[PDB]
Amino acid sequence: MKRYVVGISGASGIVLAVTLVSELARLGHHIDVIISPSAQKTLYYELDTKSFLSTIPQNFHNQIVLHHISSIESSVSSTIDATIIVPCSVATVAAISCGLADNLLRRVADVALKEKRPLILVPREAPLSAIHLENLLKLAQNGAVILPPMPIWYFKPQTAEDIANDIVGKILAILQLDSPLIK
Amino acid sequence: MKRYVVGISGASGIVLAVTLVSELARLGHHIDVIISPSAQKTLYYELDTKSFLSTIPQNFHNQIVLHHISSIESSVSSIDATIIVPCSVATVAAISCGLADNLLRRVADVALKEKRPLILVPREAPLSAIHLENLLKLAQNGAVILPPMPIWYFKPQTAEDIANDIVGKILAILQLDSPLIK
Amino acid sequence: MKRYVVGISGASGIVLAVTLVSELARLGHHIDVIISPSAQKTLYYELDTKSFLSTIPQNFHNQIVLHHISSIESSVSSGSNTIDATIIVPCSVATVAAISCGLADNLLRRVADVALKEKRPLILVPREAPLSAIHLENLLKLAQNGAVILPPMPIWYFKPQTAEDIANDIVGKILAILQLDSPLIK
Amino acid sequence: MKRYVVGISGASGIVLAVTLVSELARLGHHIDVIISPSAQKTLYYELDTKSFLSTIPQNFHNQIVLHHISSIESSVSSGSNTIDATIIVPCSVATVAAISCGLADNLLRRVADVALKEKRPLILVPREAPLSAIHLENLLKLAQNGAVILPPMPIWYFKPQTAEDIANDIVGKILAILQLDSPLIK
Amino acid sequence: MKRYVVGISGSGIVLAVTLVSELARLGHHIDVIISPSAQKYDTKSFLSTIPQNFHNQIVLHHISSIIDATIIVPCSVATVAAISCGLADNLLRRVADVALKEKRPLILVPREAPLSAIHLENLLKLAQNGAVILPPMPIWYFKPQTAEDIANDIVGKILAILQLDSPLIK
Amino acid sequence: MKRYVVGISGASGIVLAVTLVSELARLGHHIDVIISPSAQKTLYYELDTKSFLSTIPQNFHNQIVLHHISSIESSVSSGNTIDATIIVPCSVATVAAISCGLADNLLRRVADVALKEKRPLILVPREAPLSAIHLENLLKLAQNGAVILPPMPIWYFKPQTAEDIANDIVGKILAILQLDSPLIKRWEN
Amino acid sequence: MKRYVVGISGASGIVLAVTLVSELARLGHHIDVIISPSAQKTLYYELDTKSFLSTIPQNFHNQIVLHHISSIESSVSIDATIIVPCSVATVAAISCGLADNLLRRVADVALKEKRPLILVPREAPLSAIHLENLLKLAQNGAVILPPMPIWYFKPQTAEDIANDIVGKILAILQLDSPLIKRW
Amino acid sequence: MKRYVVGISGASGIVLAVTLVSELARLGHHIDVIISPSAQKTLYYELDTKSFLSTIPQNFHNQIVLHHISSIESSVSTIDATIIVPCSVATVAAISCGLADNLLRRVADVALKEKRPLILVPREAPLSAIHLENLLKLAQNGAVILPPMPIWYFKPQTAEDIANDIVGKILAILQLDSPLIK
Amino acid sequence: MKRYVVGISGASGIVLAVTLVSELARLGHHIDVIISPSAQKTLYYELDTKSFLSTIPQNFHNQIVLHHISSESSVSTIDATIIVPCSVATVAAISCGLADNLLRRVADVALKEKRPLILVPREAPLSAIHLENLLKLAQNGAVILPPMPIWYFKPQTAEDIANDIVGKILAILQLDSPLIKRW
Ligand SMILES: Cc1cc2nc3c(=O)[nH]c(=O)nc-3n(C[C@H](O)[C@H](O)[C@H](O)COP(=O)(O)O)c2cc1C
Ligand SMILES: Cc1cc2nc3c(=O)[nH]c(=O)nc-3n(C[C@H](O)[C@H](O)[C@H](O)COP(=O)(O)O)c2cc1C
Ligand SMILES: Cc1cc2nc3c(=O)[nH]c(=O)nc-3n(C[C@H](O)[C@H](O)[C@H](O)COP(=O)(O)O)c2cc1C
Ligand SMILES: Cc1cc2nc3c(=O)[nH]c(=O)nc-3n(C[C@H](O)[C@H](O)[C@H](O)COP(=O)(O)O)c2cc1C
Ligand SMILES: Cc1cc2nc3c(=O)[nH]c(=O)nc-3n(C[C@H](O)[C@H](O)[C@H](O)COP(=O)(O)O)c2cc1C
Ligand SMILES: Cc1cc2nc3c(=O)[nH]c(=O)nc-3n(C[C@H](O)[C@H](O)[C@H](O)COP(=O)(O)O)c2cc1C
Ligand SMILES: Cc1cc2nc3c(=O)[nH]c(=O)nc-3n(C[C@H](O)[C@H](O)[C@H](O)COP(=O)(O)O)c2cc1C
Ligand SMILES: Cc1cc2nc3c(=O)[nH]c(=O)nc-3n(C[C@H](O)[C@H](O)[C@H](O)COP(=O)(O)O)c2cc1C
Ligand SMILES: Cc1cc2nc3c(=O)[nH]c(=O)nc-3n(C[C@H](O)[C@H](O)[C@H](O)COP(=O)(O)O)c2cc1C
Repeated sequence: MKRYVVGISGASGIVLAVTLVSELARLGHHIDVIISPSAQKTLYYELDTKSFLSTIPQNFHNQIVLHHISSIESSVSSTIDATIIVPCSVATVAAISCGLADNLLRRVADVALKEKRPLILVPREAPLSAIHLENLLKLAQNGAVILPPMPIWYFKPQTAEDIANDIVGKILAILQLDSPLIK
Repeated sequence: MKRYVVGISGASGIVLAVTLVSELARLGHHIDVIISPSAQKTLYYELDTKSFLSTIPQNFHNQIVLHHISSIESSVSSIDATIIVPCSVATVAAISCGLADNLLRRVADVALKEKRPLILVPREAPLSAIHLENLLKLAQNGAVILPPMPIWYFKPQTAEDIANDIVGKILAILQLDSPLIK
Repeated sequence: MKRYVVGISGASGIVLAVTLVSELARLGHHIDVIISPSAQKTLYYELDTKSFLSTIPQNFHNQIVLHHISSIESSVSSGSNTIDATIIVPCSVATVAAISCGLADNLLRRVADVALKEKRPLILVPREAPLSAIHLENLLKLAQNGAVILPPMPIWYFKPQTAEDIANDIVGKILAILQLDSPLIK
Repeated sequence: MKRYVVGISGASGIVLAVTLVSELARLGHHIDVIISPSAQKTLYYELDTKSFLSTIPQNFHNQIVLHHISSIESSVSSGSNTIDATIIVPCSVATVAAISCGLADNLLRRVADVALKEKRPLILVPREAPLSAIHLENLLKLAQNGAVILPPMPIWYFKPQTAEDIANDIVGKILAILQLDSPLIK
Repeated sequence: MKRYVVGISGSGIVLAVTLVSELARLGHHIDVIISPSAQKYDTKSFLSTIPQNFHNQIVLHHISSIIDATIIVPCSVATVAAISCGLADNLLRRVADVALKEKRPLILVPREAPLSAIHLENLLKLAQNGAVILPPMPIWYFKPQTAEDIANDIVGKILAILQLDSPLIK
Repeated sequence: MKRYVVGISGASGIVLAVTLVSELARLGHHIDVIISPSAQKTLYYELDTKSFLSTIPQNFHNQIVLHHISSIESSVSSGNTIDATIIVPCSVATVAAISCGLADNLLRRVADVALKEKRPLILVPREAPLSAIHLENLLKLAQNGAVILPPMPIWYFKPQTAEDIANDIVGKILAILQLDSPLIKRWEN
Repeated sequence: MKRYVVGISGASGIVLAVTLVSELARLGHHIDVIISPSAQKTLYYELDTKSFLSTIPQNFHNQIVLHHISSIESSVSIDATIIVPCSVATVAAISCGLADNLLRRVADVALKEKRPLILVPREAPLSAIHLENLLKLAQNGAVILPPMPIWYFKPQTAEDIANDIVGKILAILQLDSPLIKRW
Repeated sequence: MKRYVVGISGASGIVLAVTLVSELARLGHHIDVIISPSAQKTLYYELDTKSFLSTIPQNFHNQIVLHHISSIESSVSTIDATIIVPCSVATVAAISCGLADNLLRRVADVALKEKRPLILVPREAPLSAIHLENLLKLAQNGAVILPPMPIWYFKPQTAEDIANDIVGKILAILQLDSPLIK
Repeated sequence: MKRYVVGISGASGIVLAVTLVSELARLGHHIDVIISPSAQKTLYYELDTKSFLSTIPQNFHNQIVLHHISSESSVSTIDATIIVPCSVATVAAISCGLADNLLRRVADVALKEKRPLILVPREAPLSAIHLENLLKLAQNGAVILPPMPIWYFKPQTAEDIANDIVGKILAILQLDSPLIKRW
């Protein structure tokens, strides 16, 4: 029974976080989830709800703890098998690359780097400027896994859901879990 | 009319290049297409065809010119925009180094040399420090770094919807009106 | 049974590849071997043969798969497929250069680039002398990206007698890094 | 007798390599020549032959050995065989890039990398215009590693009249770098 | 009628003469700035090299006197050095600096060989700040016959970057 | 007669220093030799003697001067005209010291002197694997003009014995010194 | 049983090395200990003894091997290497690769073999020169663990502060120990 | 009365250290002196003595305290300035690296750490790129880099005139008034 | 007969240039001498004369050619170039590539052709800006040779110190001269 921290930042593609958290729980693990106010908006615009938990089957709720973005005092903010920021806005990328650990989402990423525990970042921004590429580079040189949501067309997806599933499968493979989402 | 150069490199997502060349042809423009041998393989694994032109409406073919990857002597290697789509990280690395030793890499080098639009659509994951360093260098030298990332706020339903919206973003950066843009 | 990728680049010392692949098979493992055209020439000039398989005892051949240098579509070329460690032995400065730049445009360079981006073990056995500033910068950059830089340095405190002893003990160090127990290790 | 290696890469100005090799042979020296496939095409479009030897007096052919571009096993591929200087002329930016990376995966690139590692003279005659930041960075790195960067720029204070005058003066400056006495120097 | 600045830095003044007069033949205005180093003859005045009917279109400036594009041709390494440092302390240098400061075209035609690491670093820095680095490379696949052919094709390369049309462009 | 400095640093392969010094003296040259305390240990472990001079034919001793590692006042610690300086073998620690300019014993000083006078310095560094820290020091030294010559065996010369491999490595050193020695071999076809 | 190397360099806080070794031995492990000459001075000024082993319960002495600092040829020269306390001079040497005594050598071997290396550097203020060396060592895999007091554990005594600092070392070694405390 | 630290490193020019310490004591100041083993050798070769105090008038000895090089414990390890003179490139290298593993290197490190004056009088010729980088690094961290350059515009006649005016330059940097400054 | 360029920049120590030129001429060599306007005044202050040639023996004048700092000249192949003394302004100009007078050009030509360039900079203290310029020139092949007295030769007179410094220059020139003494 592994323990994961999933930080959800306000970039497009919150379905990726929904799918990842569902599958992590369906495989029996524990997830601490931190939703930023911008991801809260993205949740409404992209998935038509204001409750992240309503997107997750109810029997898995005892495996998910929501933490408020301001709780830098929380016990995730100080053991954890991996931390995943998905989706990850370039503003959150910039903060983590600076060390600017002044909310809980940014703190859990800094803690993963400080303890050399896995930190997977799923940035979504296009086009990518030189400023953002330099922050991404700096994070990769400090051991962050940089995993943009790149569709895998040789699995010949038919639906949008297929494309999301295969992207989450790649996150799970980086996490070294066996999931049927991995092709 | 406008003239475009589309280099197709051996990353996943050839459907993106099909869609782009198809729409550019449909708008009345000319496209010089350069297909790498790796892209020729990906064309088979992803679109179950060994002929690139068999995926474009036959009426458009008089607007498309296929160039062999080794024709470094070619006329395009001396104009409106150059698009490498999809773009492997090996081809990213070659362009970032200036290693213009085939026709695809040379048309990219020429765009950077002349300050003409170069759009790269790199696809790889994860992206290591080596590839990010190459990406950064190209962005600093004026290349538009446009990874094919799905636009979920358009609420796509099909895989084809996702490819169409990605290509719409390329068309928008080329500042062309197109139904593929939202 | 573990799975290993062995890239054979055209530097001097192909005997190192031969004895490494042979020992990996003898311990029961599976080896995917990628031979560059230059290493194919070095095999001839150094081992007087044109067939790499001809240097491996025959019962081991079922555990070895040869892959063409151009087969970038190979299943070993995907990160999805789990490899225990990738060894480029011997490794030319040309291939060091390509890997350090990200120039993953043949299968040998690609399997090395795949191990880097997946943070799986990549052992390079570079052989060149002298080492120029340009080579040392490429090696430095690969070490900073997690590759193990293992030049084939003779181990003289094992008091070798024959040229084969020097080679065996170099391969013993590769096997030590791989976390394997082997009679080649001292 | 001194021994030179001349690498001919696919940039414009193949006449410079003809003139240099002819003069080096006239002066009695030995020249190993490596013509890339792109330079073969430039030879036809600029000098209307497909045979580099045809542009040199036949009485000098005994001082010249042509090597295929893929022949990285050639004697001039090793640092053990002493070369007095290596000249890449003309030099495309693709080849500058390869040499600046250490990408020694053909004989022309290998020849240049061997000069840098042995610290023997390497003269590059790069031709491209304009020069982008990417290309200038490669040139810079090569100059910092000891390469002589000699772009083929006309020497107008000699008041050339003909195109051949300009080519001859430029080759004169290479020979001056080689510290060779020659009537093409002024 | 466009307005071009041609700065003549201290070998290869034939390139500047060829550019200025072709710009003039195309109906444009040229502000020429000649360094003392470039004034150092086989002719006394630079205006004597341009056809006289073009003279109303050309204005000479003293280099010690405190716009579509700026071309420095030929361009010495000291002038490259000064511009790359921001050392805008004569008229030639500060008109180059103005073009870099306003993101206007600056075409540099350096004629030094060999190029040492110090000069390459200055060129690189200028390229990274948007200057066009255009060394005078003969084009050869045009099969030039005279020295005059080679000069004209080099100037045609300048005009092409200026996005002008001219029979010098081949 | 040329004049050489051989520094013997405490890494594996002291047979390389024995072979080089012997061949330099056979050619008729003079060698100032400096042996670190670590190399003295390695001499014992690898060659089973505590006397470096016992490994060299006695008729050559008149061409060889041993210097104590702490004699920074020695004649060879001053930029006296030396034709080449070789540290063989060369530990990564000594590489580190030289690359920092930490010229606080005679072996490191002799290397610093070669660098400041732009006279040849050959380093025969031996260590495996090489970390990023060591690669960076090696890089720095190469950019400052040191020849970085790790003792890579030369298998295209089809060696049969350990001695063959050592001899060919020393032959590569002699080829960089631009000396004409039978230990040097050259590539063929 | 695991095997540890504890290098003791001449910085203030030698109590930290006493505590770490005692507890590692109490858990059943083997410790090779290297004391620099300056740490022997520090041991005298701070703990009033010239015998490191006089500070360790005698039943643990069979698990401890003391090495001389000049024994560069030692068999040590496996599970983790801790330099505690670590002087800035030792930080400087290790960051340079100046592996010219046994203490500097075992740290360099840890970095070369990519085994754990924990440095407990003690110096204040930290100049730019020392920060640069610390940065380099962190970028090459070393764990940089300055002996920062953990005040939210509300210590009463100086011993409390030393125990919690060692407990953090133990946590990084992924050992379980009654010195460790959870926030 | 002010307090100075004078480290004597093993480069040529130990007369400068003798002249400096003796003049600081003549002004009534206190000097802690640290002599490296190498400087002990150069004392012998350059000044025909094996006792540093023998070069100083005996009446000033009560203001001078000698410290062993290995004595990294010491109250010197409140100080008005620290002067390493002469300073070998090896000592420059150690200080630039933070290799504070003897008392001379340590007092220099302490001055840098506390932002107190550190004057280095390095003596070596030529200065290689390695030495210049270390010098640069030290200047960037606030050390004063004072190579012992003869002041010819004072028209010296003797070797002692040259050494005196060099020390006068140190004294000036120390903000002291002395007849050694012209 | 070798051919030297000696550039005389405006800094203290022109006696070094005087005794270098006369020793080069005494050995039978040819010297092109370039004297800056600032060096001419230092010549009168330090040597009590307006005429550089009045400090050189008249038998040597036929081996010396004086060039004006403002001149197109032919020194724009040489066995070596020495800038002695070398002011910080001259060092800065050469390190920037600012080759806009004959003295700067001759130094630039030496670097471009990879021929010996010896700089004798005389500034104390050396600021970070000046050390950076010096560093850049040493990396580009220039020999940085400050006039450092050689006290282990136990000089007695000011001229002794000056002659031994020029001896070091002559050693770097690989000239066998009786001004050179050896350790
Ligand atoms: C629907 C929606 C989608 C967004 N998508 C992205 C995106 O894909 N990439 C990005 O950089 N910002 C995106 N943004 C803007 C980010 O929310 C913005 O940078 C924000 O301040 C980041 O906040 P956070 O990272 O703390 O959650 C999006 C905003 C909205 C409302
Ligand atoms: C089916 C298939 C999919 C591939 N997808 C990618 C990819 O997404 N990204 C990548 O960098 N390489 C990918 N490759 C490998 C590249 O094609 C390979 O590195 C090649 O040498 C690049 O050459 P090119 O860029 O000239 O086409 C793929 C290969 C195959 C066969
Ligand atoms: C017999 C032989 C030995 C060689 N040894 C080396 C070597 O030790 N190091 C090296 O960098 N190149 C060596 N080469 C040259 C390389 O083969 C050449 O750089 C080649 O292009 C590298 O290709 P690869 O890395 O793709 O195999 C050798 C070539 C031959 C024929
Ligand atoms: C006629 C002709 C002239 C060329 N001139 C140049 C040139 O001047 N500079 C350049 O970078 N490439 C030039 N190229 C293209 C290069 O050949 C191309 O970059 C090639 O891949 C370089 O390969 P190579 O240097 O190994 O021959 C030219 C090509 C042709 C057909
Ligand atoms: C005949 C002659 C030709 C010259 N050619 C060049 C040249 O080709 N490249 C260069 O950098 N300097 C050349 N110079 C010297 C430059 O003019 C020198 O760098 C000058 O000081 C720069 O001043 P300016 O750029 O302000 O004109 C030449 C000088 C003369 C007399
Ligand atoms: C038998 C033996 C072999 C050694 N081999 C090496 C070696 O190959 N590489 C290395 O870096 N250190 C090696 N060492 C350790 C070094 O000698 C150690 O770092 C030493 O302090 C270097 O000192 P020196 O260079 O001043 O002689 C070896 C030690 C011994 C006892
Ligand atoms: C007479 C004599 C003069 C020396 N002069 C210098 C010198 O001028 N510069 C230098 O860097 N080293 C010089 N050295 C050698 C240094 O003492 C040597 O590098 C030493 O290891 C540095 O130790 P230290 O600076 O800690 O005293 C000299 C040695 C002697 C015997
Ligand atoms: C009682 C005492 C306490 C010390 N504390 C420190 C310290 O906290 N930090 C430090 O960098 N040096 C400290 N030192 C000085 C170091 O021991 C000195 O820098 C030495 O050169 C480092 O030696 P090492 O190789 O054992 O690390 C202390 C010395 C003494 C005597
Ligand atoms: C009497 C006198 C002595 C000078 N001494 C020096 C000196 O020792 N070092 C220095 O950098 N500048 C010195 N200068 C000032 C420089 O000459 C000044 O920077 C000058 O403008 C540089 O020009 P030049 O070196 O090309 O002649 C001195 C000036 C004068 C009047």
